[PDB]
Amino acid sequence: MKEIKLILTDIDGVWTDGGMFYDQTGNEWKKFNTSDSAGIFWAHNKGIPVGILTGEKTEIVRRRAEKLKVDYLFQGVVDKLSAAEELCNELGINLEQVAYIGDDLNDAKLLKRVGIAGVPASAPFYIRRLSTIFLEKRGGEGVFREFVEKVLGINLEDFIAVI
Amino acid sequence: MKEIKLILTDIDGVWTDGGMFYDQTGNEWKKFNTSDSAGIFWAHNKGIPVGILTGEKTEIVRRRAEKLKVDYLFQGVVDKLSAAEELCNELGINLEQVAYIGDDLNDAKLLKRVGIAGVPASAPFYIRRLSTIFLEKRGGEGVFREFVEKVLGINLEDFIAVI
Amino acid sequence: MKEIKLILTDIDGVWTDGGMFYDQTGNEWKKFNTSDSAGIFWAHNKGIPVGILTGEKTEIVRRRAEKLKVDYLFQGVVDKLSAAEELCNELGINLEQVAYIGDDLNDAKLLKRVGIAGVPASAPFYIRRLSTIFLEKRGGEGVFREFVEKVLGINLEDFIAVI
Amino acid sequence: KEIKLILTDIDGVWTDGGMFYDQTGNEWKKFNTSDSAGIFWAHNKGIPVGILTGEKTEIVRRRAEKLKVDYLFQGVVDKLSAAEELCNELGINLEQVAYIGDDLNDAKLLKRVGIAGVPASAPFYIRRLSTIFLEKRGGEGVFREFVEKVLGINLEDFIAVI
Ligand SMILES: O=C(O)[C@]1(O)C[C@H](O)[C@@H](O)[C@H]([C@H](O)[C@H](O)CO)O1
Ligand SMILES: O=C(O)[C@]1(O)C[C@H](O)[C@@H](O)[C@H]([C@H](O)[C@H](O)CO)O1
Ligand SMILES: [Mg+2]
Ligand SMILES: [Mg+2]
Ligand SMILES: [Mg+2]
Ligand SMILES: [Mg+2]
Repeated sequence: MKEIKLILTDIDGVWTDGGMFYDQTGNEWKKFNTSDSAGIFWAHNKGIPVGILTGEKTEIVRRRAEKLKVDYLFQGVVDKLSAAEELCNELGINLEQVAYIGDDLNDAKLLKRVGIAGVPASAPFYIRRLSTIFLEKRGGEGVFREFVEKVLGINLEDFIAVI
Repeated sequence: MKEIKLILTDIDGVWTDGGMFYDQTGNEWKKFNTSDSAGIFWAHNKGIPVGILTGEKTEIVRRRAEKLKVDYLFQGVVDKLSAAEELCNELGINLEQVAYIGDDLNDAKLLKRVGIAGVPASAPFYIRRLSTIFLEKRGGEGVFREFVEKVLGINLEDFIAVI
Repeated sequence: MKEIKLILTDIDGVWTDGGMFYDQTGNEWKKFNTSDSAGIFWAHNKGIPVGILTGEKTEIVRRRAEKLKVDYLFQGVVDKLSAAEELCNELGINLEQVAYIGDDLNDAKLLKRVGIAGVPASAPFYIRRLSTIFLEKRGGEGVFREFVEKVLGINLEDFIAVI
Repeated sequence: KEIKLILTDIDGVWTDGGMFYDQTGNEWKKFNTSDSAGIFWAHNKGIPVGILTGEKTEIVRRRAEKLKVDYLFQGVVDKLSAAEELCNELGINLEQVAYIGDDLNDAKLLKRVGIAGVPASAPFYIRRLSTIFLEKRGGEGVFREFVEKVLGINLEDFIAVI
């Protein structure tokens, strides 16, 4: 598995199943999966930062990012590739050393430029085929955790060590 | 695929899995799927208006339609066939030039009259046999996206063009 | 199918997948499936009343029974067999003309005494084996509708006649 | 195997790991009524049930109360420690505890109890620690599955309680 210095992740359709709950009062919900917090745990255990790119902008994601101690949160992003290219510049790494997981049209250009691209099994076929690794899980099922554990080559030895 | 000039759609059981969330206070929820927003994207990409016809009337659907910039919204509809005729009559459009997706008893008369009828895989057998194209997805799983993409013949080159 | 004069149904695990959403403030949610309203439609189309029996007692179910025009709503029920018995006395019918659907321990006694017992596929095996008809669907998937349509022999003819 | 105490994780056991956030700082969990049958059988056989969770919410406190769970420990940092405390207090060994958990912070405890349960949904390196097979995933009534297996609940038990 190639060398990774940064893990970037989309939210809707990755950390969730794409679900957007609306009530009558203008409030909104997302459903996260606690399993994906272990994706953060593994990244941080390995000294690798995690950044969230999303084109939505919600208090929902702000609070979830905070809860998970995510290193970067970029909301209302319209150009995901530009966002990553710039974060890479500030870190002095290149796209070949980023792992990005996304599921939709707005992710495609970034998925095509990164060192390892991941797309959940639930995503449209034309995005899915941009994946450079196989992911079994659908969004909301812990696919971000699956992506991280693959990208970082997390194995049983690592598991024994942390416990 | 025949020429389509208007895409119409039901909400519950199509944009959702039929889920209706009630609380203790009289509030109400629906769970939408961000994937279906690509249905609108593609429609608008090909210059095709989208309309929602629903028998329910909620602030939920009003706000959702607004967020997705849906072109026509009709709520509290008792006669979906009449509502589609009236909209179509305004636009100069024939029911044969309409693609409509619905999932239950109240959608049947319209489904039998449109140029392309779609029904999610989750729908009662009586309704699903009215579908004139095959849809794999269930309500809430992005079946509206699926419907639009097939109706408009969205292919890999369309995908390559928009990114 | 035998002659049925009353359809009775549990809520949790039948009309829902057994899910109970709790927030931080003491509020509560259930998720109903709009599909199950067709169960009430078909029952009423055949001149058969529907009654809810549940051990829970919530505003949630109160609203749902109202929205669906359910004929009878009994909540906080500690003994479902008795509750069904007095309602049967009150209506001048007996248990053999009742169709009941339930999914758990508190339903067991009533299920053994009704003319047609239904249990969702999702239920424990010891309850499931009391079903007197096969139900394919799980609670929350529209299994109440499946039950009513099977109990009343709803066929394509019936569908064609009501659209 | 002879059991004196059933302990259980929450998220990913009593739920599918789902955490709902709204825009206002509120939070939800989805429980399954099926799992209350877990408490029912436990109490029926005179076995107490305790909840160990690393989270801390009103959500769980209210669910535990509603289900009349015997023990509740939230914001737990070290689940092994929490369980030993309870075992010492009860005058029992971990060998007489059946525990079900689903993730890293359950591993230590899972490897020490007499019967360890892990939902089908759990990551594989946790799942392999299970000492009995559980078919069900978190949130599908897997706590009930566990109790029923651990206590050997059979049809005769069902006939008796009905
Ligand atoms: O389940 C509901 O809340 C209900 O209002 C009940 C009503 O009996 C039924 O006709 C409608 C219809 O299924 C929806 O309006 C379609 O959107 O649904
Ligand atoms: O999960 C619940 O909150 C609970 O109240 C717990 C209770 O111990 C159980 O017996 C009931 C019963 O399963 C429901 O009432 C079914 O409607 O459910
Ligand atoms: Mg996305
Ligand atoms: Mg519908
Ligand atoms: Mg029930
Ligand atoms: Mg857990």
